[PDB]
Amino acid sequence: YINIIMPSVFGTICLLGIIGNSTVIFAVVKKSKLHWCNNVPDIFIINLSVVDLLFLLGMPFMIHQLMGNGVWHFGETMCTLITAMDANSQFTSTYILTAMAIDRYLATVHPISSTKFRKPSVATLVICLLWALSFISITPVWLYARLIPFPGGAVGCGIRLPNPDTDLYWFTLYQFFLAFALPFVVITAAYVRILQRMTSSVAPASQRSIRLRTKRVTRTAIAICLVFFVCWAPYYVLQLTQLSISRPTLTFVYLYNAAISLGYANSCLNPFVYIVLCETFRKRLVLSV
Amino acid sequence: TLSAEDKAAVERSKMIDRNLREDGEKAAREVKLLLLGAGESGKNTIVKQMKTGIVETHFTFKDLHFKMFDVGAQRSERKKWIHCFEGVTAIIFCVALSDYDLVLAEDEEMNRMHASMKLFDSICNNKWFTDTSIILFLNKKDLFEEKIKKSPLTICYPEYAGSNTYEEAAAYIQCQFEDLNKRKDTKEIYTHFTCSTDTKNVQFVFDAVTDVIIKNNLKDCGLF
Amino acid sequence: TASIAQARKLVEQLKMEANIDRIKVSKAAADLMAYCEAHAKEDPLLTPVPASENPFR
Amino acid sequence: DFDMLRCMLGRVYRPCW
Amino acid sequence: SELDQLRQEAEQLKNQIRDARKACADATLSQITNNIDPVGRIQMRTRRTLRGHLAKIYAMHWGTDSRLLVSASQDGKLIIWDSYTTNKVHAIPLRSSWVMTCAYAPSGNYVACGGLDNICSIYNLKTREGNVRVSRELAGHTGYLSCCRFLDDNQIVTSSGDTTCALWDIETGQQTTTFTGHTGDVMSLSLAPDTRLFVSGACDASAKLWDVREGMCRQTFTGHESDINAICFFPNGNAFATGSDDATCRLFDLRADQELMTYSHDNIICGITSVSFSKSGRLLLAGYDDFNCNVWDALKADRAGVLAGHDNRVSCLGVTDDGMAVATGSWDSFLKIWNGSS
Amino acid sequence: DVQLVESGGGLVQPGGSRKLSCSASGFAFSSFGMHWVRQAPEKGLEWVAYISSGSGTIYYADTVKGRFTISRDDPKNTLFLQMTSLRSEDTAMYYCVRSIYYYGSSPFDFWGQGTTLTVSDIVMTQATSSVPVTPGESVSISCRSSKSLLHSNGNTYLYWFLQRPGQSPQLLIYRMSNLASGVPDRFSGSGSGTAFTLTISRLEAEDVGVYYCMQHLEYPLTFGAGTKLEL
Repeated sequence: YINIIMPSVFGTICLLGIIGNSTVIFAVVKKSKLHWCNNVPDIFIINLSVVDLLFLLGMPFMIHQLMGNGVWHFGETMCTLITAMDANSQFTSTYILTAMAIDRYLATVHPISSTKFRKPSVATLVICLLWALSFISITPVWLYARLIPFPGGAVGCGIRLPNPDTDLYWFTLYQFFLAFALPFVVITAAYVRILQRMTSSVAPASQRSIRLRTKRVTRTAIAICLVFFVCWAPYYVLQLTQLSISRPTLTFVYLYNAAISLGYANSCLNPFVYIVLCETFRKRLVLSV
Repeated sequence: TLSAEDKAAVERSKMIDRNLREDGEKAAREVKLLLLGAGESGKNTIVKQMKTGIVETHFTFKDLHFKMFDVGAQRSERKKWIHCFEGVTAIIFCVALSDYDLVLAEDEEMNRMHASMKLFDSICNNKWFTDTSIILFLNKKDLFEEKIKKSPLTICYPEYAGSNTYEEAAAYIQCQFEDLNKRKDTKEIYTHFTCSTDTKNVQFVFDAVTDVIIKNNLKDCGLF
Repeated sequence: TASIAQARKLVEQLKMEANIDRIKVSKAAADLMAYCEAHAKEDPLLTPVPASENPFR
Repeated sequence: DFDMLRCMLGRVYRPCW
Repeated sequence: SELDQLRQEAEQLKNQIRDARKACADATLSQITNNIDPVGRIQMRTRRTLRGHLAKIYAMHWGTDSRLLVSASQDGKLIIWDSYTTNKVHAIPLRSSWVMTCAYAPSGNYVACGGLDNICSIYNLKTREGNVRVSRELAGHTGYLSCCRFLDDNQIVTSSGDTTCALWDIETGQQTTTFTGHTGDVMSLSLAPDTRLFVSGACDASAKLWDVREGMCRQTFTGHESDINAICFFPNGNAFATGSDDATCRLFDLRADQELMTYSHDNIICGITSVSFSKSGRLLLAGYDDFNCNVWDALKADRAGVLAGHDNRVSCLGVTDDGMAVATGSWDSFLKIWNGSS
Repeated sequence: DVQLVESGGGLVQPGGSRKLSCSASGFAFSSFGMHWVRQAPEKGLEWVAYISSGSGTIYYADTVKGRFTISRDDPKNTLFLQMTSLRSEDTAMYYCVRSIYYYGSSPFDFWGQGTTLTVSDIVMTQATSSVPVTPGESVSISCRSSKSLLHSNGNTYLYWFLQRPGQSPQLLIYRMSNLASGVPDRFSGSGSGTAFTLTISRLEAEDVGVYYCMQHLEYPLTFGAGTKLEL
């Protein structure tokens, strides 16, 4: 049952995530009438779907050494490329998600002063700069992505640090900080400030429109922060825990593979948060159907 | 496969595109206000505090530029040009509080307050303004307080069963206009009590427009 | 005396419109049909031209 | 169907110590 | 007494006109054109897409060379397009952005526009300074300008929401002739090919034939149930078609002085914004609020094709003088060029 | 009124540097592409450099590329030609020429008076250097090109310029058939392929001068030798 349960989770997440991300890309492109987007929110949302799609397209090329015979079949040349490719996609999606939450903070807490620099040109420059920062952040990943000789005739793609006794700590902490710790604090801080400043002083809170606006935005800000935490906290909780662990057991291995699947589920759930919780997008999508 | 003159014509076309893009970005940062209301409703007094066929007024308040459009002189059929204002930031509707016991000069039988309510609901519930917020101005506050002592509000509203005081009569009139909102989910009505000497009318519009700007940002960003 | 002045103007206009010469509809319909038949060949939208002669390839 | 007791670092393996 | 007597005489004259029209209605256009073969399915493709307007487009007009066209949008810009290469020849910033109509002079040296400002502005395209400048501002209408058409470089006929049409002398800037008789806002006008007569459609659901030189209404055409929004002359100048809010297009004959055909469908329930004929007059093209343009067989009252390429209301359309292409503008801020293929 | 005034010319030493300025008034300078065209003493017109509207595109003649720099100042309506390593070949009268490019426009319509600088490829052929003429008699001037000036878009990019003695060149015919604004209808341009003819019906005294044919099919822009009409 273990040999069928694990592939099913990855197979369902990859297919469902590809469907969700393709829907967002298709709708935003159609909204742009096959032209460069003139909307800053549309620039961020379509780039996030692309990186999420890239993160899910490359999922089967990274997990085939975990579900079969535990053998890497792509050689050393593809071992370094794919491992850096998977690391780049996760960081870029997180950075675009953090940039998208900061962009929403500016459009709400600074509705007047932010119109000077919330331009489609600046949005494209920021998103291109996010890819540049992602390549730098995955530098230790591709510098040490080498084949690892397991006992027996099987080998697998992995990270071979020059000083595994001592270099194992900074490698985990720097990835924990840049991809889980720092972005979650910024994203959570951005949305709590939005909920505290989503209405003007004179807005008629007694009116049903203001109450309906507060309720809908509140549950969207919670869903964004909750999906990111749930899909990435266990992955980095186990990342820090295994530092003390020397000989993992079957229960830890099963948990770790589940945590890997949850990380991919973030790129599957991100498009559906926008599809379901955005009334304007959802209504427009239903019309085409 | 262009010629030398064709290439320079394409270069001219792209220079025009550069200036059209610049103008559109400048136009997106501006606030467009459709100023409506009946005659002698204090609508002209609003323009005097915020200094052909359509009168356009521009003023800047706290790093924000407002475009106020007056269509009072357009005596033609409103439905033939009301759709030209689909996309304005908000609508400013002026209502004279003191015009509750008065009647129309021409009709001589229709109450002036009911005329404002009839016009307010045909604008608020209009198909072109489904999600357009309304900045509702209730003018002539000081005159209303003087008239309420002599003429009871029951002349205009027979169903009114409250005290003959400004603090209760004005609130009843404020709720009557807000109760005409046929779509209480896609739009909000910002109600302000102005006067002939008030200096917070422009400040109120800035606050109300800021809320509209935030609401539109939330929709575009996908939060709403 | 605005209504009485307007009434005379409207009646006078209708007299002019009632004294014009009208041909039969079949005569009028034939001319519309004849004009289309004569100009049918030189109508690009009705009969599309070859792409070589089309300025909007 | 293998000895899935290998150490991991991220989404790829690492040599056990 | 006297007023009551006069209004009874108007009813008698209207009955006399109705009986006279019924006398000459021996047959129907549908019966006459029943024998001819249908035009089949008319398929057109979007050859060009004119991008650059950032608001709703309300008017467009082709030049007489069938290559240049001007488009009016409420972003405050009057744009002249090279439809062959999609190049923007000129971009005219408008003093009032609430423009509702635009015209192209048959010489090509001037364009006109006008809207809610009640002003018809004449713009000179051929200047020694190399820029487009306003040459005249035609004032005098007390309502919004809904349509305008040049007769030459010095004469232009405009319609307004004040229920009147005006003929202007551009050099002096004064309306030489005023056309009164509509009881509702005039929404469109169309010059005859010889520019001696023009027809106008108003919100009183009636169309009037005007004598440009004499300055009086010659014929009145009724039948629509709501406001007429579009009007266009037949190529020979002996007929015209109207487009109204009652979701119908109707063809009227000047010599018959009565309606000849109605172009309606059950699925069509929206208003009609613009109408135009092909070069031969066999095809009647109409723009609608349902975001589509329907091609009608003018002789047989059959829908020949559909131009469905706009995401918002099709507000304007025009067919070139050589009949080679048809341009459609829309509230989605785009213009498209259409023609068929062999 | 439209005016282009050049300055900065004068006697310079060989190998030196000189700066030419062109002051524009009476027209929308930023909307026009600008050209420099020089004329050596007792010689024909020679195109030097071109800067488009918005400074996006710049072209130079090969004889001057690398030493001359063309620049414009749109706010001040000034055109510049920085010249370095001046040789005796650069001794010419330099003209400031405006040209605007859109569908149906007339480039090279206005020329400046020009400034004299003294230093101490489609071929356009005008074989007939001089033509004896009399008033009231029809005159035809022929021009030839090595390459066909007819483009696939239908245009034949051939231009005619008249330089009356002591005056700047004046545009007569643009794109081989169209009559420039302000030019009498007696001038007519006809041609096909590589051969072109300018016909002057009812010749008058003001028509006396040297006629040049220029091609605008591609850069560098080249002029003919020039056909001179004398009484």
